[PDB]
Formats: sequence, structure tokens, C-alpha cells
Amino acid sequence: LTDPIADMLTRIRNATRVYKESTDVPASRFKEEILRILAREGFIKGYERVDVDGKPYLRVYLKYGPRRQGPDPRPEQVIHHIRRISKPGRRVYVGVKEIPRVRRGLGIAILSTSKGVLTDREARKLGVGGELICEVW
Amino acid sequence: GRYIGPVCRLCRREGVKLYLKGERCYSPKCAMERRPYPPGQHGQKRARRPSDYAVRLREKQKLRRIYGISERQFRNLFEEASKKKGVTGSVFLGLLESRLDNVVYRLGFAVSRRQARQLVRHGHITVNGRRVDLPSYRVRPGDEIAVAEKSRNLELIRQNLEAMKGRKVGPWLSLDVEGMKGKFLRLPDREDLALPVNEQLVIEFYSR
Amino acid sequence: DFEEKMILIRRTARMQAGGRRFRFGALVVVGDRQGRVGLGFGKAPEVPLAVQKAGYYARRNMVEVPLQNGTIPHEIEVEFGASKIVLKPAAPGTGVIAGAVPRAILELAGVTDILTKELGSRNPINIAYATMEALRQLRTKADVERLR
Amino acid sequence: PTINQLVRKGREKVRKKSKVPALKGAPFRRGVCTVVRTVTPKKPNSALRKVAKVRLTSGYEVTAYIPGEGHNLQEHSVVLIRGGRVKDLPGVRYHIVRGVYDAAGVKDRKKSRSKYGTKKPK
Amino acid sequence: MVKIRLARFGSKHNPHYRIVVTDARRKRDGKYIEKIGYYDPRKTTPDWLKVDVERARYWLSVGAQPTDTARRLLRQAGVFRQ
Amino acid sequence: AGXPHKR
Amino acid sequence: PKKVLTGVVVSDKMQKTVTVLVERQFPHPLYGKVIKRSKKYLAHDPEEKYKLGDVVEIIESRPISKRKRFRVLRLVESGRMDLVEKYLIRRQNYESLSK
RNA sequence: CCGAGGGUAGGGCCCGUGACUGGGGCGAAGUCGUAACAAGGUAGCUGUACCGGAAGGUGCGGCUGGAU
RNA sequence: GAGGAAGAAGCCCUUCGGGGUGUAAACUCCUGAACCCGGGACGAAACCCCCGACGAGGGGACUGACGGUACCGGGGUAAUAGCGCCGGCCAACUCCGUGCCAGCAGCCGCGGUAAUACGGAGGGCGCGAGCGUUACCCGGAUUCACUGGGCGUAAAGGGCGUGUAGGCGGCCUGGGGCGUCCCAUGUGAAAGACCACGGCUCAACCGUGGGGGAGCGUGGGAUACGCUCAGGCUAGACGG
RNA sequence: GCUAGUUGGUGGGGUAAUGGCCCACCAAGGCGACGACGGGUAGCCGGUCUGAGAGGAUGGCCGGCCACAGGGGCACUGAG
Ligand code: SF4
Ligand SMILES: [Mg+2]
Ligand SMILES: [Mg+2]
Ligand SMILES: [Mg+2]
Ligand SMILES: [Mg+2]
Ligand SMILES: [Mg+2]
Ligand SMILES: [Mg+2]
Ligand SMILES: [Mg+2]
Ligand SMILES: [Mg+2]
Ligand SMILES: [Mg+2]
Ligand SMILES: [Mg+2]
Ligand SMILES: [Mg+2]
Ligand SMILES: [Mg+2]
Ligand SMILES: [Mg+2]
Ligand SMILES: [Mg+2]
Ligand SMILES: [Mg+2]
Ligand SMILES: [Mg+2]
Ligand SMILES: [Mg+2]
Ligand SMILES: [Mg+2]
Ligand SMILES: [Mg+2]
Ligand SMILES: [Mg+2]
Ligand SMILES: [Mg+2]
Ligand SMILES: [Mg+2]
Ligand SMILES: [Mg+2]
Ligand SMILES: [Mg+2]
Ligand SMILES: [Mg+2]
Ligand SMILES: [Mg+2]
Ligand SMILES: [Mg+2]
Ligand SMILES: [Mg+2]
Ligand SMILES: [Mg+2]
Ligand SMILES: [Mg+2]
Ligand SMILES: [Mg+2]
Ligand SMILES: [Mg+2]
Ligand SMILES: [Mg+2]
Ligand SMILES: [Mg+2]
Ligand SMILES: [Mg+2]
Ligand SMILES: [Mg+2]
Ligand SMILES: [Mg+2]
Ligand SMILES: [Mg+2]
Ligand SMILES: [Mg+2]
Ligand SMILES: [Mg+2]
Ligand SMILES: [Mg+2]
Ligand SMILES: [Mg+2]
Ligand SMILES: [Mg+2]
Ligand SMILES: [Mg+2]
Ligand SMILES: [Mg+2]
Ligand SMILES: [Mg+2]
Ligand SMILES: [Mg+2]
Ligand SMILES: [Mg+2]
Ligand SMILES: [Mg+2]
Ligand SMILES: [Mg+2]
Ligand SMILES: [Mg+2]
Ligand SMILES: [Mg+2]
Ligand SMILES: [Mg+2]
Ligand SMILES: [Mg+2]
Ligand SMILES: [Mg+2]
Ligand SMILES: [Mg+2]
Ligand SMILES: [Mg+2]
Ligand SMILES: [Mg+2]
Ligand SMILES: [Mg+2]
Ligand SMILES: [Mg+2]
Ligand SMILES: [Mg+2]
Ligand SMILES: [Mg+2]
Ligand SMILES: [Mg+2]
Ligand SMILES: [Mg+2]
Ligand SMILES: [Mg+2]
Ligand SMILES: [Mg+2]
Ligand SMILES: [Mg+2]
Ligand SMILES: [Mg+2]
Ligand SMILES: [Mg+2]
Ligand SMILES: [Mg+2]
Ligand SMILES: [Mg+2]
Ligand SMILES: [Mg+2]
Ligand SMILES: [Mg+2]
Ligand SMILES: [Mg+2]
Ligand SMILES: [Mg+2]
Ligand SMILES: [Mg+2]
Ligand SMILES: [Mg+2]
Ligand SMILES: [Mg+2]
Ligand SMILES: [Mg+2]
Ligand SMILES: [Mg+2]
Ligand SMILES: [Mg+2]
Ligand SMILES: [Mg+2]
Ligand SMILES: [Mg+2]
Ligand SMILES: [Mg+2]
Ligand SMILES: [Mg+2]
Ligand SMILES: [Mg+2]
Ligand SMILES: [Mg+2]
Ligand SMILES: [Mg+2]
Ligand SMILES: [Mg+2]
Ligand SMILES: [Mg+2]
Ligand SMILES: [Mg+2]
Ligand SMILES: [Mg+2]
Ligand SMILES: [Mg+2]
Ligand SMILES: [Mg+2]
Ligand SMILES: [Mg+2]
Ligand SMILES: [Mg+2]
Ligand SMILES: [Mg+2]
Repeated sequence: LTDPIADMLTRIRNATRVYKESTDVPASRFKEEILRILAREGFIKGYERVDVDGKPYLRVYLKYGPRRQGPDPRPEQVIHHIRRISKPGRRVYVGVKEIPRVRRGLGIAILSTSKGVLTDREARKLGVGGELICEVW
Repeated sequence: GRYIGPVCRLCRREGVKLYLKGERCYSPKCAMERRPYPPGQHGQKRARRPSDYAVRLREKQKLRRIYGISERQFRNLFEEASKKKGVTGSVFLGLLESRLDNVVYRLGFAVSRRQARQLVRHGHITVNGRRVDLPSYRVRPGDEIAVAEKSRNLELIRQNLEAMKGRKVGPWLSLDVEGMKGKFLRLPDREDLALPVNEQLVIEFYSR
Repeated sequence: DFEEKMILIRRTARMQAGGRRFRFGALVVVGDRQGRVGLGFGKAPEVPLAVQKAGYYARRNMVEVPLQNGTIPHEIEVEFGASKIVLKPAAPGTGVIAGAVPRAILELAGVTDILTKELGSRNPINIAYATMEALRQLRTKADVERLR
Repeated sequence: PTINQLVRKGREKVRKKSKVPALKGAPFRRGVCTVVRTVTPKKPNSALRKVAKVRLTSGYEVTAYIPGEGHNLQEHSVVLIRGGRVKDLPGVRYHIVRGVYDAAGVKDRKKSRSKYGTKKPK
Repeated sequence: MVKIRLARFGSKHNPHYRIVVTDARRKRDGKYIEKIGYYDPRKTTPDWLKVDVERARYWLSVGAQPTDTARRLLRQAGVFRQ
Repeated sequence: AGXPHKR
Repeated sequence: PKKVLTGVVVSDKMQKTVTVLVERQFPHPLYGKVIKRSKKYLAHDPEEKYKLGDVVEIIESRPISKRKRFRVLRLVESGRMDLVEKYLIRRQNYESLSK
């Protein structure tokens, strides 16, 4: 397994599209810092440490919209789109003046700095750039 | 130079009454109120559905033939407004209005821009005291456009200033009929002038 | 009420012994210029009947398009198979910068300033559908906040 | 391709091939006529097109088209040629400019005169 | 020697000089060392002459040589006032 | 080029 | 400031001279990925005190000879023959690249 | 001593050209047959091999992108 | 330039009623490009001499190729228009001639006896002392795809393994600070570009000022991520 | 695949000055898939053209640097 971060986002993206209540991911501190921001920004209900067959996992609780009407009653997504930016193949580092505005404010950009993992708005207000982790809306 | 040709065919093509002559524009001798169909052998045939390109071209030729300005000067003005700040639609109109030969018409010194040009072109005009014989002079706020002293006494200017005692002049302008003076107050807003022209369709013509 | 624009009128043909038996199709977009748009594809043995059905189907299917001062709230990429439409919000002075098919849908939406680009297959039918699904997917800060 | 693959190999700039090689980067090129004959065109056209085989100042010898009705061109005629092919005459890639050197203009033209080297009649 | 002279800019029949420090072997409109002011000989604007005077004295102190008609425009700007 | 040559 | 570099020693086979193999990392100007690039410098070892596998620092200096423009400034590590093998295996792989 | 270059001798690369020769492309209405598309009238394609005016045929093995 | 007929002649189309060029012309009056006369520059104040002190500072004199040019003043004649195009793309249509001819052509295509596609004409469209053509560059071309493409059948997975360099790499803790991020600082000439103002009557052109980046040098800091070093784990992998 | 002044050393010459730049000698080294060697083309830059940008193309006029002065070699004079 080459990218635990790309795995997590993808592990979530597949669960939200079959409308799972939760989905477990292998546990790591850096993943927690990422999920901490998805919960604080409302994309997920939150997460809680668990053990599966004696192994540390992170159970993530997912959010969706209300039951829609019409011929397809599947709720709108709370995570419409979650996508890796920086990757092991090409790492992506932006300065503070280069941080992109995701979806014109309706989305966030998670990115790791030497002050921690921050959202696009947190970095710009705190004034630091860093490795662009992903984008979510 | 300028178009210099028959001018009633312009209105008959554009489907709209453009005021390019003078008094005749208001008489029943107006070709537009007399044969309001395009010139030539086919003008009375039934128009087929125009294309989107046709519609935008027609707007542009409309606005341009209003001012009697050549396509070079017309677009160089258009491109200037594109670069400047704000809405390009208004600014392009404002700069068009800021032309001296248009002011001299808009101040009633002549009954047609085409005649206002010859007024400017023969020098019968001044700006802020100085003679200015350049129809393209961009008039700024505060400039005092007046008739040349050596030309104040001339039948055409009097008869034009006479019939100007009647009419009022736009909010962005000022005029003193007895002293043949005039003042450019400000850059016209979009609503301050109602041309039969959808300026966005002229923007869209160049965005191609 | 709603305003109608005819995007496309084409003549398709089937075959049988004796030759080609034709049929006509009509893309018609409809809208109020205040935030309601509708797309309909009408197919009939003659041109006026097809333009009729097209407007009818068009009013049967509409979209909210949350305008914000004449532009759209956010940029959006939508692909309706091989056809891709880009919608980017623009400043109040810009204008509707689009091909004829999206422009027709955006002007009847009431969009007065926007940036667009057609990518991939520029089939007007599928560009039209791709434009509608894009509008249909536009959300506001209100929609977003209310979801999270 | 992977980003590493692009680091290794990169993208290949597409090159464009001139469709007027005999010109050798010139807008026009002078020559002399060797064969002045007519050629039939390919499907679905039928005609007797007027073609000159021209020996150039650039070392090349090519077949040029002689546009317009009637021409004064024969062997040893000096001729200027321009780019532009005749779609329906395979191998003709150039046109003769009329009204230049020993190629007279078209007699009694009125429309599109500058494209045929004919001066304005009184 | 290093000198202080006029590098004619502007356009034809529209002279506009920059009082400038450059090497005497440099070309007239060439790469100078520092600009110490401009000068409009045709007096077409309220301030057709301008000199730093502080800098014009530095280069003067270290050995720069003005031109004959550059010496004036530094005199007329009071560079020499004792 | 002596003297006769080969070529 | 005289440029200061760091690299291993891949050759001791010269008198008063060792070959120092410096490498550097930078992002690809177009494809962004961080890529490696190395360069050998012929460094001055006048006391002949440096040997293979030594990771050392070299400093820009006035020419000792043609091609010799750096002086060894200080030792850093020692016995990094694991890096030297990487260099030698590569040069060795070149025999399989001819025709 | 070195030395522009001249000279002798022998190599390498490139360009132009050459009796003749090889196929290639293209060219409204030429001559021969009908290989392929339908089970195309021997299912087709195929690598190889051999043969034959020509398409092609046949052998060995493979494929279904083969009908029923 | 303004005026100027239900609207001349000529030429074009017609259903023979009429329609078109067209307020276009004529014509009337107004203006006055050129040209004629007169005046006539900014660019040029220093070197120099004078007093003082061969200085600071005073005051003085000579000098213009462009040029009798610009410009100002007075007079003063209605005074060059051409080029492309009108099948679709693409804005602009009718008549005759021609009959797969002569010819057109950027692509699709036109021409075989009723051609809006050839040639002329009338009309029409577009530009205008220019208008077209050829050549070449970027764009459309997301058609070398970093932004921003693909590979079952459209062009595209290597016949299959093994493996060198290389690229990439699991969970936890700490050291360093290389990448990366932040702040300060040096450099980033002028011109150009950009914004503002101003000078040639405007403009082009030209002058003045403002705003700066990236990259690299230096100094300080941050340590999440990537890197390296050290220590531990068992979920990958290998073994019994 | 390339290399014999080739790569390093010592001594010396030479120059304003470092250096195989040059000579004597000793050592056997130097470079190359991160493209050596070879072939082709090109003066480089500020900038210019285009482009949504990323990029592409270009380097005439103006400014900076380099190179050459019929083709070559050479030194003299000299701050150069
Ligand atoms: S207004 Fe009537 S008269 Fe004046 S120009 Fe237009 S048409 Fe001719
Ligand atoms: Mg960066
Ligand atoms: Mg311009
Ligand atoms: Mg007068
Ligand atoms: Mg454009
Ligand atoms: Mg599609
Ligand atoms: Mg797709
Ligand atoms: Mg395509
Ligand atoms: Mg909504
Ligand atoms: Mg034909
Ligand atoms: Mg010749
Ligand atoms: Mg002859
Ligand atoms: Mg061509
Ligand atoms: Mg023509
Ligand atoms: Mg033609
Ligand atoms: Mg002059
Ligand atoms: Mg010099
Ligand atoms: Mg010898
Ligand atoms: Mg020799
Ligand atoms: Mg020799
Ligand atoms: Mg000799
Ligand atoms: Mg030889
Ligand atoms: Mg042969
Ligand atoms: Mg026969
Ligand atoms: Mg058969
Ligand atoms: Mg058979
Ligand atoms: Mg068979
Ligand atoms: Mg068979
Ligand atoms: Mg076989
Ligand atoms: Mg047999
Ligand atoms: Mg078989
Ligand atoms: Mg098999
Ligand atoms: Mg079967
Ligand atoms: Mg008139
Ligand atoms: Mg009548
Ligand atoms: Mg009439
Ligand atoms: Mg008549
Ligand atoms: Mg009549
Ligand atoms: Mg003077
Ligand atoms: Mg003197
Ligand atoms: Mg005295
Ligand atoms: Mg005179
Ligand atoms: Mg006068
Ligand atoms: Mg007078
Ligand atoms: Mg008079
Ligand atoms: Mg007249
Ligand atoms: Mg044209
Ligand atoms: Mg048609
Ligand atoms: Mg066009
Ligand atoms: Mg048309
Ligand atoms: Mg016949
Ligand atoms: Mg005939
Ligand atoms: Mg044609
Ligand atoms: Mg073309
Ligand atoms: Mg006939
Ligand atoms: Mg006919
Ligand atoms: Mg027919
Ligand atoms: Mg016709
Ligand atoms: Mg045509
Ligand atoms: Mg015709
Ligand atoms: Mg002009
Ligand atoms: Mg031209
Ligand atoms: Mg464009
Ligand atoms: Mg591209
Ligand atoms: Mg191209
Ligand atoms: Mg290509
Ligand atoms: Mg291609
Ligand atoms: Mg890509
Ligand atoms: Mg593709
Ligand atoms: Mg396989
Ligand atoms: Mg093989
Ligand atoms: Mg490995
Ligand atoms: Mg690694
Ligand atoms: Mg890791
Ligand atoms: Mg660091
Ligand atoms: Mg600069
Ligand atoms: Mg600005
Ligand atoms: Mg900058
Ligand atoms: Mg820095
Ligand atoms: Mg530091
Ligand atoms: Mg020595
Ligand atoms: Mg040497
Ligand atoms: Mg020796
Ligand atoms: Mg030896
Ligand atoms: Mg290297
Ligand atoms: Mg060469
Ligand atoms: Mg050259
Ligand atoms: Mg060269
Ligand atoms: Mg592009
Ligand atoms: Mg630009
Ligand atoms: Mg270049
Ligand atoms: Mg140059
Ligand atoms: Mg010159
Ligand atoms: Mg230059
Ligand atoms: Mg030489
Ligand atoms: Mg010579
Ligand atoms: Mg010589
Ligand atoms: Mg020489």
C-alpha cells in the first residue's frame, strides 16, 4: 500500500456513494489530524478510535442530505468530491500566496504545514503555506 | 476617410431610424418612414431568419454608423474600454460620446455629427479657449467647448444655435446659447443615453 | 411568461424499401431570465410539431440555477459522456462567453456574466444536457452550510 | 503516462511540414517555363486545366497552375509563382501570379481583378 | 574618467535629457551608473529641470566631471552653493 | 597532387 | 560566499586529489516532481588524508589545476562504502548498454 | 623548438549525380480473372513454409474478429 | 455639409401593374483640402569676457543645420476612391452568357441546357488610401494533455518470466533541518509592459512618478509532510 | 562509448593574476544513459508575438554582454 492518505479518502469516497453509516480505515495520527478537520468542517459526523481483530482502526461516521423526492430518492452528498493533490509521484507544495480557493469558498483545501494540518482559510489567516493534501466539497 | 456616402440606406438596412441627416430626419421626407425596408432589389422580399453572427454584426454596424466612425477607430476605442476597469459596455459608450465631433453635435452646434465633424474639421470650434480641429479629440470633464470667435458670426451656426434655444441638453452637459459656449460636465452613465443599441451584443461580437 | 429559443433543428432519416422516410428533431431551451431554465428535445414528423413538443418537454423539466448578481455561485465541471462543459463565475462587466448552445441556456437562465468552455465532444445535444446538469448541480453557501 | 515517465521522456513537440517546399521560405519564387500543357483533373471533375512546369531560381522544378481564362505563357516564359494548390490536380502545389514577368493579366476581367493581374479599365 | 552628462531621450524634435553619471567611454544613450535628475530644454512643463544635488555632490566629490552644459544645470540647481 | 595521383 | 558542497568520495586513485560525488534535489520545472541530479567534483586533498566512503564538505577556492577548483573543507562521515557501491554499480551497468 | 599553410599517403562522414534496376503513390470511363464482404458459394484471419499469370492456393499450428 | 420628388435620365429586375440603384444626382445655399500673401519660432546658454578671487555668486556678449520649416494671421478653390467578397462555414441575390466546356476552389464541393458556387451585369455585404494574396509564428489544437488526454473492440499493454539502475513505499517515538513553509535583507540596470498625470492642437510618439514578483545570496524562525540518522512494533512481506 | 597534455602530482617557465595556460619528469588516471564522444542547427539576454493561464514561438529595430574586421597565423607599441 503506497499512499495511506489516498487510501483513506478513497475508502471514504466509496462508502459515501453506497451511503454507508460508517467505514473503518487503518489508524494513524496524521489521518486523525485530517479527519479532525473533516468533522470540524461538517463533512463527517466525526470519528472514534476502534480495534478490529486487535488492529487500530478509525471508524468514520458519514453524513448525507435528506431523502429526496422524484424517481431516484438518494440524498445529496455532504462530500460531493474528495481528491488527492500532492502524491508520492509528484508532491505538491504551495506558498501562502499560492493556496487555491476551493470551489470559491464552498469547499476547503486540507494541507499540512509546520504549524499542523490546516484548511485553506486557516493557513491564509495563519499565514503559512505547505503540502497541499487534498480538496473537499 | 469617413463613410461619405448615401446615408438613408444605412437606416433602411439597420431596421432602425438613425439620425444622420438633420431636419429631414423629422420630416415625412424621411426615407425610413417612407420605405422602412433594406435597400436594393431584394429589400421588399421576406427576410429569412438571421444568424447569431448577423445579429451581432448588425448591432455593431448600427452603433458605428451612428457615430460615423471608421472600424479602426471604432475598435481601438472598444479595445481601450476592454482593458480599463469596470463594465466595458458603459465605458466604450462613454469614450464614444467623449469625441469632440460628437460633443459639438450633442451641444446642438450642428444638426448632424457629419456636419459637426466639418465644423470641428474647419476649425470653427475651440476647447478651453484653444482652437481644436481634430474630430477625435477625447473631451474630458471640465472642458469648455465653444464656437470660435472668428466664426461666431456665421449663418449656419446662428440658425443652429437659434433652434437650440428650444431644446434641452443631457444631464452630463451644459450650454449657454447667447455666448455660444458649452461645458462637458461628466462621463455619461449607461442610462443617461438611450441608443437603439444593445452594447453587450457588440461586446459579444468581438469575443468571437 | 417563459421565453423560448430554438437551439437545433435537424432532419434524421430511416430507411425502408422505396427510400428515406424522414423525421425532425428540435432542441428548445425555455426560461424566464430570472432563474428558471428548461431544456426539451422534441421529435416529430414535421418541423413545427417538433418545435412544439420540444417547448412542451422543456417546461416539463426545469432547474433552479441560483443566480448571484447575474453570475453563478461557483465554478463547475460536468461531463455528459464524451462532452464536457466548464462553467466559471465572472465579474459583473464580463458577459456571457459561451458557444451558441450553452449561451442559449445561460441567457434564458438569466446568467448575464459567465466564462465557459466546451471540451471533448461538442455534439450540441450532449453539450446542452451537460450544461443543464451543471446548473442543476450549482449550490450556494446556504445550501452548503445547511448540509454540513 | 506517469509523472516519472514524463520526467524521463517528456512530451514530443509536434513538427509541421511545409506544403510549399520549392519556395524555400520565400513568399514567392521566380522561374522559367519548360512545359506549358493541359492536364485532366481527378474525379469527379472533367476539364483541361492550364499548367506550367517551371524551373525555379531555388533549384526546384515544379508544376504551377495558370489561373484565369486564356494565358500568354509558352516555353522560356519567365514566371513568378506563389503558394496554393489545385485540389483536383494531384501534384500541382503552386499557382502562377498573373501580371508578373511574362504572364499577362486576364483579358477583359472586371471582378476580382487584382487576383488576376488586370488593371482597372476606364 | 567617470562623467556627469546628458543622455538625450525623448523623440525626434522633442528633446528630453537625463542628467546622468556614466563612463566617458560609454555611448551617449548607453548604460549609465546612476540617474541624478532630468532636464527638459524646451521648457514644456513647469519643472523642466531637477537634480538630486545630494547625489550630484557625491559623484562630484569622488571625481566625476560634469559637461560644460551639464555644469550649468547643476549650477542653476545650486549644486555649488557655498 | 605530386606527381600523378590515384584519385 | 564561497560555495560549500557535501558529497562522498568515489575515487582516491590520484595524487593529492579525490573525486567527490555531490548530489542535489529540486522540483521539475514543468512536472513538479522532486528529482535527483549528481555531479562529481575533483577536490584538493593535499595531505592525502581522505579515502573512499568518506562523506566530506568541499569549498570553492582558487584553481589548483585545470578541473580542480574545490578544496576539501572537513570530514563529515566515514565508511559510507554503501554509497560508493551505488556509483560503481551504475558505471558497471554501462558495459551492458553498448553495441 | 613551436608554427599559418603547402605537399605525400591512407581512412571516416555527408551531399549531388549514374547506364540500368526495385517496388511505391496518383491518374472519369483499358486487359485478365473474382480473392474478400452473405456459410461470398472451399468460414475468415493468421505466423511460417512451398508453389502458381494475377488476385491467391496448399501444408503445419493458432485465433473467433465464424455462419448454422 | 445642410437642403433637395412618392422620387428625373441611364442601367438592372418584373407577374408588365410595377420594383430597384435613390436624397443618390441634378439643383440651392453654407463651409473652404490645397494653393496665394504677411509675420515666424521652442530647440540656446554655457564654454568665453566682465566684477568678485581664473572659486561661491553676480551681470554681459556671440552662436540654428533642421528653416523662412513648424505655428500664428489674412485671403481662398467643392476639391483622389479604391479593393475584397455575396453556395455553407460567413454578412451579402437576381438576370443573362456558358453547358463536366470555359472556369472556381481554404475545407465540404460547384460546372453535364433554368448555376444565388464559372464569366459579365444590376443590386448587396465588408473595409477604406487602402483592400486583397502568398510565406511564416501563436491561437483555436484538451491534436505531446504540468494546468489538461489516452491504450477490450477507435491508434495504443511489452509473447511470458527473472532481475540491474531508477521511481515509489506500513504503525509508533525521538535527533537533525535537506526538501517544504514563514519573516527580514541584498540583487533583480535603463528601456519596454502596467496604473496615474502631463507635453506635441488629439493620437501614434514622447516626458514624470507610482506598484511590484519570480529566481538566486545572506540572516532568523517553524517541523506537520517528504528525506536522513537512531530506537521500538507486527497489520505488508518472508520463514517454521 | 570518449580521452596521451589526456587526468592528477613535483619542479619550472609564463602572465596583472589562478590554472596543463606552457615544458621536464613521476603517478595512471579523467569523462559517460543524470547522455560523454559525434553529427546538425544557433550569437545569448532585457525583451518581442501569441495565449484564459500554463505554455508555445521568436531575439530585426532599442539596451546589455559576447564574437568577428577578405580567408588565416603572428606579435609589436601600450594603462588597455
Ligand atoms: S432618419 Fe430618415 S432621413 Fe434621416 S437618415 Fe435615417 S432615414 Fe434618412
Ligand atoms: Mg512554491
Ligand atoms: Mg492599435
Ligand atoms: Mg475664418
Ligand atoms: Mg479573441
Ligand atoms: Mg457525447
Ligand atoms: Mg470520458
Ligand atoms: Mg475532437
Ligand atoms: Mg439552490
Ligand atoms: Mg464535377
Ligand atoms: Mg533564371
Ligand atoms: Mg515571350
Ligand atoms: Mg494557401
Ligand atoms: Mg472582386
Ligand atoms: Mg472569385
Ligand atoms: Mg519632423
Ligand atoms: Mg566600455
Ligand atoms: Mg613540426
Ligand atoms: Mg602542425
Ligand atoms: Mg596540415
Ligand atoms: Mg606554404
Ligand atoms: Mg576520403
Ligand atoms: Mg523505374
Ligand atoms: Mg477495351
Ligand atoms: Mg468470390
Ligand atoms: Mg468460389
Ligand atoms: Mg471460399
Ligand atoms: Mg477462399
Ligand atoms: Mg497459411
Ligand atoms: Mg497446390
Ligand atoms: Mg488450417
Ligand atoms: Mg495459442
Ligand atoms: Mg463456431
Ligand atoms: Mg448630403
Ligand atoms: Mg413610386
Ligand atoms: Mg423610387
Ligand atoms: Mg429611375
Ligand atoms: Mg423607375
Ligand atoms: Mg533659439
Ligand atoms: Mg571648450
Ligand atoms: Mg580681477
Ligand atoms: Mg511663407
Ligand atoms: Mg488659414
Ligand atoms: Mg476666412
Ligand atoms: Mg469668404
Ligand atoms: Mg460635390
Ligand atoms: Mg472578405
Ligand atoms: Mg444558400
Ligand atoms: Mg469573416
Ligand atoms: Mg449570408
Ligand atoms: Mg452536349
Ligand atoms: Mg465554350
Ligand atoms: Mg466557386
Ligand atoms: Mg483561406
Ligand atoms: Mg441555355
Ligand atoms: Mg441560366
Ligand atoms: Mg439542371
Ligand atoms: Mg450568381
Ligand atoms: Mg464563392
Ligand atoms: Mg457570379
Ligand atoms: Mg490611415
Ligand atoms: Mg497587406
Ligand atoms: Mg481566441
Ligand atoms: Mg497546446
Ligand atoms: Mg496551427
Ligand atoms: Mg498534430
Ligand atoms: Mg495528432
Ligand atoms: Mg496529464
Ligand atoms: Mg484521446
Ligand atoms: Mg499480455
Ligand atoms: Mg520480442
Ligand atoms: Mg531497487
Ligand atoms: Mg526512498
Ligand atoms: Mg512513509
Ligand atoms: Mg531546511
Ligand atoms: Mg527594468
Ligand atoms: Mg494597476
Ligand atoms: Mg515583475
Ligand atoms: Mg531568497
Ligand atoms: Mg541558513
Ligand atoms: Mg605550480
Ligand atoms: Mg592543455
Ligand atoms: Mg610532459
Ligand atoms: Mg608518464
Ligand atoms: Mg550529471
Ligand atoms: Mg554549421
Ligand atoms: Mg541565420
Ligand atoms: Mg551563427
Ligand atoms: Mg492554449
Ligand atoms: Mg496579453
Ligand atoms: Mg531562443
Ligand atoms: Mg540584436
Ligand atoms: Mg538602424
Ligand atoms: Mg541589440
Ligand atoms: Mg579571423
Ligand atoms: Mg566583404
Ligand atoms: Mg587579413
Ligand atoms: Mg582575419
